[PDB]
Amino acid sequence: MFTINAEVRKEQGKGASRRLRAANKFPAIIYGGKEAPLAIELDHDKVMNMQAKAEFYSEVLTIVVDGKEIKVKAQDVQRHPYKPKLQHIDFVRA
Amino acid sequence: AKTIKITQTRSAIGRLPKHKATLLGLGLRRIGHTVEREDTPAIRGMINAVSFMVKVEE
Amino acid sequence: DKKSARIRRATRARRKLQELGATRLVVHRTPRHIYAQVIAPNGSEVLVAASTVEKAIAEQLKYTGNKDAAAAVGKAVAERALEKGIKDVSFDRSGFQYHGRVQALADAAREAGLQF
Amino acid sequence: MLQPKRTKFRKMHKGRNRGLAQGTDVSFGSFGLKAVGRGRLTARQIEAARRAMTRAVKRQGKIWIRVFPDKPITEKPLAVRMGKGKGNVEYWVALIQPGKVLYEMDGVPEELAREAFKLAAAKLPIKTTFVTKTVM
Amino acid sequence: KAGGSTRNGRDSEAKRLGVKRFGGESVLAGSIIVRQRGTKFHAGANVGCGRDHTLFAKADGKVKFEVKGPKNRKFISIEAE
RNA sequence: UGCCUGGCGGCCGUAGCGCGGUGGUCCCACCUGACCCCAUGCCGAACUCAGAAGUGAAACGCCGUAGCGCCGAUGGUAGUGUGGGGUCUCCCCAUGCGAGAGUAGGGAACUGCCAGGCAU
RNA sequence: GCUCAACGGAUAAAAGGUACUCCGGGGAUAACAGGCUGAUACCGCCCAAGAGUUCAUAUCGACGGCGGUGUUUGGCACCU
RNA sequence: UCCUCCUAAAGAGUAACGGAGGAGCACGAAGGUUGGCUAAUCCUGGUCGGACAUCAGGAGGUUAGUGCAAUGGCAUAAGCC
RNA sequence: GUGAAGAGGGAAACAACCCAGACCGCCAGCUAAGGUCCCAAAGUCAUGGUUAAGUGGGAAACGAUGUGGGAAGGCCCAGAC
Ligand SMILES: [Mg+2]
Ligand SMILES: [Mg+2]
Ligand SMILES: [Mg+2]
Ligand SMILES: [Mg+2]
Ligand SMILES: [Mg+2]
Ligand SMILES: [Mg+2]
Ligand SMILES: [Mg+2]
Ligand SMILES: [Mg+2]
Ligand SMILES: [Mg+2]
Ligand SMILES: [Mg+2]
Ligand SMILES: [Mg+2]
Ligand SMILES: [Mg+2]
Ligand SMILES: [Mg+2]
Ligand SMILES: [Mg+2]
Ligand SMILES: [Mg+2]
Ligand SMILES: [Mg+2]
Ligand SMILES: [Mg+2]
Ligand SMILES: [Mg+2]
Ligand SMILES: [Mg+2]
Ligand SMILES: [Mg+2]
Ligand SMILES: [Mg+2]
Ligand SMILES: [Mg+2]
Ligand SMILES: [Mg+2]
Ligand SMILES: [Mg+2]
Ligand SMILES: [Mg+2]
Ligand SMILES: [Mg+2]
Ligand SMILES: [Mg+2]
Ligand SMILES: [Mg+2]
Ligand SMILES: [Mg+2]
Ligand SMILES: [Mg+2]
Ligand SMILES: [Mg+2]
Ligand SMILES: [Mg+2]
Repeated sequence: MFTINAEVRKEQGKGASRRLRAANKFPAIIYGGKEAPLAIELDHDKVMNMQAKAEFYSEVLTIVVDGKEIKVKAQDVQRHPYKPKLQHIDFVRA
Repeated sequence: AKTIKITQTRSAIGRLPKHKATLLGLGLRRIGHTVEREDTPAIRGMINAVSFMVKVEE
Repeated sequence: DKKSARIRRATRARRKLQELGATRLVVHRTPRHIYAQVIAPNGSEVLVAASTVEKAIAEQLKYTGNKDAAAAVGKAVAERALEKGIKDVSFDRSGFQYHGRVQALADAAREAGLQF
Repeated sequence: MLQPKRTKFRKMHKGRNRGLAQGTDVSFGSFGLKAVGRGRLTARQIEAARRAMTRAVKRQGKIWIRVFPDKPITEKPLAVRMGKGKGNVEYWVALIQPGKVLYEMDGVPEELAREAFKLAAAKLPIKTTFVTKTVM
Repeated sequence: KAGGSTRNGRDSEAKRLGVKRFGGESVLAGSIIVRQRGTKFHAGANVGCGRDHTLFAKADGKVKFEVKGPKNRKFISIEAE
């Protein structure tokens, strides 16, 4: 089991996403199902440690936003082109 | 009626011809020139285009 | 195959009348029946129509797919067109040869009063 | 030395080498040598780093080469003035963006792949790094 | 060390093709809309095709670009005005 | 008004392929025959004519089916207009625009006019 | 009726030499030298396959890579 | 001198002793019109007959063709009788 | 875009760079870039860090227990190094 803490993005786009990756975070999105897609932001060192396991990309993960658990799976991840960092992760509601 | 103050704060010497025409459309002539214009989207678009060298007072 | 080659054979003069804005008489020919309809220059609605599938025409005939039926059809569609005030059309062979039943239809419509 | 057999055209513009790369993930093998810098790799530099890792593995494992030199490079001869046509094709390069995986390798241990790719990166002008096969 | 040449010195004159009147642009009858080699565009309503596939207006009005047909070809028509 | 079919369009693949099934009162198709109208650089194959014994085998139409084709977000990324900056072959910041590919997902078209048949 | 093709066509009709030379001008343009640059050159360095009885690094150092100098051959034509 | 593409920076245009190719004609039908038709290649079978003539079927669907260079077009064919 | 055909202030000096467009006069004020220890006008200003190289105040591959910060790990008072 992996429990990840997230926050809803107050603003989107290129300048915000660059500025989060400056401030040691990275955006992601939860989508799928009938609910609208949710634009979250994660801590980078936590999720970068959590993703080193294949359990991360196999099991069902719990994302806590506003104390509201969402069981998801890691659908796709955008990585930094030459640094061991994460740009963006897609989470599909399982 | 919904009028704002626009003040040219930088020079227009090396600037683009389109920006010089935008400052002419606002009626700014020299630096520190405070002008009084209505608040339309067309005015806001010229202020957006030359926001680096004007100062809108509203 | 035969249907498609007939459509390819018809779709040049159909597009030409489409840009001419021509009110057009459309013939359709089967071994048993023969069809006619007058189409507005938009190509989306009809004005008059006649066939050998109609009872009022077929009951006066021996066989529905001979030249005498085709002339009776071109006469009926011309008399309906002149009833509705349509006089000048352009004949669409619909990929058939202007020959036989098609020619006897158009000659009947010319003789009854349409002008093409 | 890698070289195209046929070309549609004999010469090519100098171009630029801006942008990020595409061959980012370790596709085929288990370990990879990823480019961090920017530049062009000749066919000699590619074949020398291939020799250094083939010898470092004693032909153990399988080595992929992800890049291929397809850009012709012209030079004018010495004591030739700047006019009178484009220079003669001298050698072939591959344009390298940051993130391009240059080589891949499997069938060997990780430490052996580290020392092989280090012996290869000592033959390359650009700065490289070591990568592994990531799940997703 | 003198020498060389260049078998590749030639080029032809620019034929000034393109679209002369764009969409929503009122034209007179006979006004050239597009000069082009092939039928990159096609002639629609009130638009003639020239000898060199030049699209000219047969009437007066506004130019209308539109995509029709099963092949998604680009047609030029003159709206009334 | 319902069903089915034929003709002419609109639209141009969410509309196309494939696979399975299904249709013959009418219509359509194949069909029968051809001395004639007409036809084959030979051939009634096609074109055409005179027809209606047979069959829905094929074709066509309809239904179903996600193996494809196709469509396709959200977010992010690339790029870039202006202004500014750096370590200036290349990048960054503010701001504005914002892809492509891919993912979730959608999806086995919709609709108009006329005519005919069977029911109502 | 012109390969007036030097193709907006100087005439219907035209090749060369000058170290025996001359005039007007140009650093708008070359040779010398300077300048910029540093391909080349030279001098270093990095990796280390190997040679060195064994032993990569006593001495060498393949395949390739990074610099420095302004020093050769050159490039440009900024001064004269 | 003329044509075509790139350079040419998504209107036009745009230079270099820049990168690549052609023209200095042909046709009294290879033009006009009406009518009709639809390729390349490959597979199988088949007398001489063979990798490859002609013939029949099938896949394919313009990968062909365009009097000639390239580009843009072309099925309503601008292609072929 | 500037110079050419444009002065002034700054970049030590420095046509083309940065700020900015000189009608004239004044022993008046505010500012731009750039600056505030002295040459030489203005902070030896304030708060919190980093550097010990005169780095600043010239340069690469590569090399190194220089030093500051961060996240994680594996041995360990059953006794680690
Ligand atoms: Mg930006
Ligand atoms: Mg069915
Ligand atoms: Mg028959
Ligand atoms: Mg059937
Ligand atoms: Mg988007
Ligand atoms: Mg998209
Ligand atoms: Mg479909
Ligand atoms: Mg279907
Ligand atoms: Mg001449
Ligand atoms: Mg001339
Ligand atoms: Mg003299
Ligand atoms: Mg000079
Ligand atoms: Mg000299
Ligand atoms: Mg050097
Ligand atoms: Mg050298
Ligand atoms: Mg030894
Ligand atoms: Mg040595
Ligand atoms: Mg070396
Ligand atoms: Mg010059
Ligand atoms: Mg001098
Ligand atoms: Mg252009
Ligand atoms: Mg442009
Ligand atoms: Mg011809
Ligand atoms: Mg025809
Ligand atoms: Mg054979
Ligand atoms: Mg000045
Ligand atoms: Mg000064
Ligand atoms: Mg100055
Ligand atoms: Mg200075
Ligand atoms: Mg002051
Ligand atoms: Mg200041
Ligand atoms: Mg002082």
